[PDB]
Amino acid sequence: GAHMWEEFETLQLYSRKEGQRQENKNKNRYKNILPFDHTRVVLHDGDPNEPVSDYINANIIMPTKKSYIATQGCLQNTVNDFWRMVFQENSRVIVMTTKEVERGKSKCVKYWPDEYALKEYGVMRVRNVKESAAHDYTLRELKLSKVGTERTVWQYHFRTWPDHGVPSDPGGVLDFLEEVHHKQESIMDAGPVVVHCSAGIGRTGTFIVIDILIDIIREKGVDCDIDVPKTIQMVRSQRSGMVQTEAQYRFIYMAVQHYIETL
Repeated sequence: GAHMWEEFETLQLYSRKEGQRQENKNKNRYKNILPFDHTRVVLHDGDPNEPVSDYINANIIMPTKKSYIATQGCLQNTVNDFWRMVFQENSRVIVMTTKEVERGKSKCVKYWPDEYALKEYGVMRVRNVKESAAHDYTLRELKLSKVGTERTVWQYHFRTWPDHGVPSDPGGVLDFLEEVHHKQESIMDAGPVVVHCSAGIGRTGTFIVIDILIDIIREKGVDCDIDVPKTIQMVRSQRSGMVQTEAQYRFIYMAVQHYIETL
């Protein structure tokens, strides 16, 4: 049941106070794309010299088992906070859906070391022990520990998303999601899968909604009830505006239809 019955325009509020505070202004990539308070990731154990050390522009997405953190690409001044998030939440898989720079605009500040290098990002130590190139993505095997605890964090960095619109077919996204799914399931009690793009809502929302629907089909089979608008509204209750364009909406149905056809 991956048929489109409703048009995107039918898809059409909760507090965002923390994101709005003056102390947090420079932690947002876009002035008006902010995390809801009720699902934001709250960062603990911050530097006690910092009056505000609990904020990152990120939300937990729980499909309503696997959960996600939807976030923006790092800014130079949020790279440390991003690694505090990944550590604290026990995340073991990161899905990066952008290049660092697209059409000459930054979309994410490099927050991982080169292959066979290590860097410390604030209190977090990150070692890149191996990269693997695939046609549609690079996988980086990262080892994360707290400088004062090591665990492997696998970063799947999608390569092939066009700088304009969406991929004209979903094969690359589905191969990538399938590897993500198996890696997450390979790691006992891994935490939420981190997904990001520039703002953390368009590409990030498209990937998370496709993964959620594909996971339903895993549990329930190809004839299960699917409701894409309801699933989008459900994720939108947890971070504002997820799935931004009509092309991304049509791409979601195309991807789930192709997934069904592999079964």
